[PDB]
Amino acid sequence: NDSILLGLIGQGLDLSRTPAMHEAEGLAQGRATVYRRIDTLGSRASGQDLKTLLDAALYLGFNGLNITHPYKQAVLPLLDEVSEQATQLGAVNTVVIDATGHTTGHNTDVSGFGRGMEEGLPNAKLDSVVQVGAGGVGNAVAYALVTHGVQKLQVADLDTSRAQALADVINNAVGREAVVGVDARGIEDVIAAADGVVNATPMGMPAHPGTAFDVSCLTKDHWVGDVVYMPIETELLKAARALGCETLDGTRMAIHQAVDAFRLFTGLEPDVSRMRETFLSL
Amino acid sequence: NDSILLGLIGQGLDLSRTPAMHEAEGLAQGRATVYRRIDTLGSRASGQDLKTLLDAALYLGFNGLNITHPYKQAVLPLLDEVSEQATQLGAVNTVVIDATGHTTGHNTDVSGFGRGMEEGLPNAKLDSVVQVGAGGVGNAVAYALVTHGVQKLQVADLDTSRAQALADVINNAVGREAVVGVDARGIEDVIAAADGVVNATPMGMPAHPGTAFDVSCLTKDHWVGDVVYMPIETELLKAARALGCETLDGTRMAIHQAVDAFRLFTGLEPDVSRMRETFLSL
Ligand SMILES: NC(=O)c1ccc[n+]([C@@H]2O[C@H](COP(=O)([O-])OP(=O)(O)OC[C@H]3O[C@@H](n4cnc5c(N)ncnc54)[C@H](O)[C@@H]3O)[C@@H](O)[C@H]2O)c1
Ligand SMILES: NC(=O)c1ccc[n+]([C@@H]2O[C@H](COP(=O)([O-])OP(=O)(O)OC[C@H]3O[C@@H](n4cnc5c(N)ncnc54)[C@H](O)[C@@H]3O)[C@@H](O)[C@H]2O)c1
Repeated sequence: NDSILLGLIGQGLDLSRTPAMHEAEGLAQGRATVYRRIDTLGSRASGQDLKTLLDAALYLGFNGLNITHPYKQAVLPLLDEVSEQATQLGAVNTVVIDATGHTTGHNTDVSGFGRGMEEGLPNAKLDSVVQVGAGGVGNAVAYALVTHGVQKLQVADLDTSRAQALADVINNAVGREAVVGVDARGIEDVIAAADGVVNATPMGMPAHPGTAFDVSCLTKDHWVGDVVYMPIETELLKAARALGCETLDGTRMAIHQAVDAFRLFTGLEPDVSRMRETFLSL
Repeated sequence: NDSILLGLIGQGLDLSRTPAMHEAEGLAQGRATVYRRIDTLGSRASGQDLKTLLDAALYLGFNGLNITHPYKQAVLPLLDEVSEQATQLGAVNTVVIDATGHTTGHNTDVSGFGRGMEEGLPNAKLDSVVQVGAGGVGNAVAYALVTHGVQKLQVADLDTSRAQALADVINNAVGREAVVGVDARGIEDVIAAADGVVNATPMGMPAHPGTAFDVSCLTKDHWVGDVVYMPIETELLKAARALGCETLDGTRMAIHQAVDAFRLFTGLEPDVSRMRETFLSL
């Protein structure tokens, strides 16, 4: 029944649903919980280096942090220890801070997305999958996919440097040639031949309306995932549903990254349904 | 219903009752509240300067701090603004942090002790009072006394430099010669002639058993106060009670400094009875 102190270091955090999820679940477990935005574009932490903010959290009794863009790679060398998976991906989103200020990095984007696939696509065929988008979120998603039984993942990005760098990182992490960079041009025919496809681009968001590829390449037998969670039903997922495809919406990763982080931070077993209800209520 | 984040910068804080008081009252008002020790002898904040710790609180979203020994004077020049009373005493125990990291210093030791006198000694005669002890707590107590209608306060300390420096500070703060330093040797006869006496020394504590002066100098007509709050009934207050004297125990200031700080930090009206019950429960 000791109180819990957490925060998120990142940029442009006002609309994040992560603080609310953690504050509600700590309270539901009888533990007063504060989860603060630490926004380097905002009114308190502007102009401060990542190491200053991390050090501050240590000194003033935080039990953990999340880390988001543009800090998930930069944070690694600052930490005392880093999980195998976070090390091999080269990205940390969760920092557990023990009673002395010792830090351990983890990656709950990877574990989160993996859990979403178990929960939402238990019967999906995983032999051949396409992922469109090789940014930050895409890096974690690809890792999750190929450690969760995807045999061959083809990753396309408008920026070829990003897709190949992704492939190299993941293949090293898993010890086999699981991932292949492919061209974005003509991606539809690649998708058509695969078992499933995941959008890991901004397409579908209000400010990026549409889809990353022509949905006419989908068939009823495909499964389709999307990282975008606002709106939950993206134009891509609506097209997929219209055909009868199984779909994996973006709220599953979003919720599970927080479930997994709360467990890491506190040692408590989070209630997934309550954290899901918090998320959807915002 | 925004969560509240507070802490205490000081040394040797494990047994402080202040965190528990604030965490309980925030929760009773429907506001998840974390109040962290920031102990420069402890496992997280050792070796760090006061300015580093204050800055850290700003960056990571604290709504306020308390400040205790040896930092209540040192903190003043670090703050953006300081209350009249805290300025004139030269000591701050409460720092309100607004939404940008702007800081205002206050002194709730002074307001606390004053409120205790109103609550616990409403009918006391205040023409002539003696205070034994001119350290930190004594400085706040003396200020409270002479702004709350004490005409002449005689302050004794084994260290004469401390009693005279106190007198000079307070007399400047209040604009009259309210306080006079007197010798500790022979203080009993000075007490005997006065209306009331306040112990502001460590005497009475478990590790400092006894009294700061011979209690035989007391009469039934005196009132007697003590800053020591463990034990609540000090040897001094037991002697005073034996004669039928009105007494002011040290828990009143301790509780009220926290009541007044919580009001400052949050804008909420604290429930004195609940914060008193938290204090006594520890
Ligand atoms: N569900 C969640 O938990 C969660 C969390 C954070 C972000 N997101 C979502 O993930 C999206 C991606 O985030 P990110 O941080 O990796 O963004 P990013 O901008 O770093 O990466 C997106 C990648 O998509 C590529 N891309 C864009 N359009 C493309 C197209 N038509 N074809 C192929 N590649 C294309 C870009 O070149 C870029 O490399 C965000 O826009 C947001 O909607 C979801
Ligand atoms: N009620 C509260 O809210 C509260 C809060 C903090 C501390 N305290 C109590 O206040 C006490 C004093 O704290 P402080 O920080 O000012 O301590 P301090 O040690 O800075 O000052 C105490 C002063 O007492 C003087 N003194 C000691 N014995 C004396 C004697 N026999 N005659 C005359 N002077 C004597 C010392 O020379 C010293 O200047 C603490 O020991 C603690 O019990 C109470």
